[PDB]
Amino acid sequence: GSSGSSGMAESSDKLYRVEYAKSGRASCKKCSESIPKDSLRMAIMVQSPMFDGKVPHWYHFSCFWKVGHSIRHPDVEVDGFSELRWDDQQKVKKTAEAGGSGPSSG
Ligand SMILES: [Zn+2]
Repeated sequence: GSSGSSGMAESSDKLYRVEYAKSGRASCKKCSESIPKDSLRMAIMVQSPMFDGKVPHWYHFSCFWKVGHSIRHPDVEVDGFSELRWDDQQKVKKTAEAGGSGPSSG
């Protein structure tokens, strides 16, 4: 029964938000695992039927792509991107273009 503290201002209500995990609590809705701390993870804003509202869905660097969430310009569409370092920025780009980790099985 947390109390909570209001007072959050956001200029860009970006749907996605990528940032280095803060703790190992955030769960994943793709592999049903516990996202590791200090790991590159993404977020998705979806409307929950039970929460009758929008909730931040965290998805592993790959999981996010597994579901099938392609991104053309993750530099503006996806938040944090700009915050991320040069390396990461480029990495995310290479992936986004591919549109998937690689189901290459067998
Ligand atoms: Zn996952």
